[PDB]
Amino acid sequence: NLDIIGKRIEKIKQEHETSWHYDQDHPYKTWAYHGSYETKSSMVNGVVRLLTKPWDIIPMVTQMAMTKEKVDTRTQEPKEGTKKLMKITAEWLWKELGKKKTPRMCTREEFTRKVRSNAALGKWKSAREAVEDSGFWELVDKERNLHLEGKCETCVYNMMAIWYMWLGARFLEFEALGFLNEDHWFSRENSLSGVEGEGLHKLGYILRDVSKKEGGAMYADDTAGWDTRITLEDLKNEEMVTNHMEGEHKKLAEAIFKLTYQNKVVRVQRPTTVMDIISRRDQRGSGQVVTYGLNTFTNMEAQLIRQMEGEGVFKSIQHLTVTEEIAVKNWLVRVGRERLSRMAISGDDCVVKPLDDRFASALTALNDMGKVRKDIQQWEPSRGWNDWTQVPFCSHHFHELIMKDGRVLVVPCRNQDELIGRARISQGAGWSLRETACLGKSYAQMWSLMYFHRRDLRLAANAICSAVPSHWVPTSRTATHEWMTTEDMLTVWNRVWIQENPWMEDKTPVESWEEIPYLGKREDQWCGSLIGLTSRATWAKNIQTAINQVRSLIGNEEYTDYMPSMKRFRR
Ligand SMILES: CN(C[C@H]1CCOC1)c1ncncc1Cl
Ligand SMILES: [Zn+2]
Ligand SMILES: [Zn+2]
Repeated sequence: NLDIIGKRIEKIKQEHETSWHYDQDHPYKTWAYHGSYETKSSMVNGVVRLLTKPWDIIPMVTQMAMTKEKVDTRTQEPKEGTKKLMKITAEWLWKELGKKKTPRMCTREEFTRKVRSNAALGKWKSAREAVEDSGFWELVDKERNLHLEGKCETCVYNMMAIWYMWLGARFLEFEALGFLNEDHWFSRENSLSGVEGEGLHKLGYILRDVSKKEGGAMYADDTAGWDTRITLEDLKNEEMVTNHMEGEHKKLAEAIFKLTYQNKVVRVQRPTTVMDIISRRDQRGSGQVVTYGLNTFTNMEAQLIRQMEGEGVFKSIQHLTVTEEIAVKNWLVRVGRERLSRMAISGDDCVVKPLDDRFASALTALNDMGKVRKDIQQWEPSRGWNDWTQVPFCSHHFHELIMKDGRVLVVPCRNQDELIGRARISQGAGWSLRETACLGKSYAQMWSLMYFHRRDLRLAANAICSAVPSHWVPTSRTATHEWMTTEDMLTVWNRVWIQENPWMEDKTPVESWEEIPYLGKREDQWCGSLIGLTSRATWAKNIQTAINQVRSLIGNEEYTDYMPSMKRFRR
């Protein structure tokens, strides 16, 4: 414990020896308190807002732009029967994920490029500058050699609930564990339940394939605060990925797991403004990308065990008999792969089509692993879905949409207020008119690619692309983002929905936007369309005037009129 975290703790004190204090009114019960010292929002995208005027009076849109507790909780230790189930399943799952993959270290050369290309990776101002400074790498080397020693000095978390770390520590995590993401361990092809790198244009088709299997309802239970419910028992089954490694990699990964994952150290600001230094062994404390993969892994494990429980593979979680152990092992070997194919899992989010509806009341292992369901009483059976087009997954639902030529699109969808409200927000300071416009164009092209079937979004997308210089490149400060390009959007649509779509047998390209269908007028309204409203009609008829207002603000640039791509706006 204190041997592992002390050096980190001791070092911080020294740098604040003048302002150190062991305050006795510290709000922590579950976290460990060590000492303190002295220290001390969303903007609106005007391009998108000026081109979505009817939404200026919709509170669901406008409120999205205005504006820890659950981190201080503790999950009890699972029973010995649960721990056995988890260890057997995790051992078998790492082996399956490893069959066609080789663990390997990621490199400085890999890390530098990602940073020189902008990406989330929690002396030098920007991190781009540090990656160019040898001094930094001298620091990294120092820490690396310390990790090989089984010790840690500078790998400390900063709460705000995302925990940032110094770039060097992010590198050491990426060096040891980046392979999980960089080499697509949680791809569908590889992991069977996973959907990493799939894209929102494929999730619908994947849920439809799971629906084709014989079984009961589709279950999509959320977990209440998943990250907070990760047990030390979970952080150790995740560690068993090191079993598949060798050489320096195994030691570096064992150190990431041992030191920065199974014994965290965090500096939290408390206005009461001091910087508390607290610690704890459990919960999820890693980079957002390694968090995704280890969330997917532990979720896959939990859902296979809930499936085992519904099939009566084991009678009770209190203790596993020797014959039960063998029975669990034989199940995994005989049907594990089939059972993984019955699930779509994205980090803490899942959809399971079990063998039958006994799964709905198989709750003892799930509750005892601490994966308590959100908004339903602990022992109340899960509500299942009878139609794959109603199932929630990754903040979306999916429609089946028949083109005028008979070909079948499976399209992603969500409440339109949520889509418009997110596009009206830009996170960052010092944004020029030009980069605000290019962010608006990134939303517009995403809408043309993913949400073309929504009347308001195809119209607003065409208006924004008409209002922003044709050659300005779409930007995003931080899945498959095919909308991030200056290529013609009809050409990308044909590539994503027809040519590269493995569920479309006939590869006949689409020649214009009017060949591409919409949802039913009533379905469109149900998912939040303003069609029918006087406000939306004035907006559509006078769109050229809104486009011209934004063109006048940006100035005398080369624009294209994309409005005649629609039927109505043709002369
Ligand atoms: C006004 N209507 C039809 C009515 C009847 C049911 O929905 C509203 C439109 N329908 C489709 N696209 C654009 C428009 Cl505005
Ligand atoms: Zn360290
Ligand atoms: Zn919908």
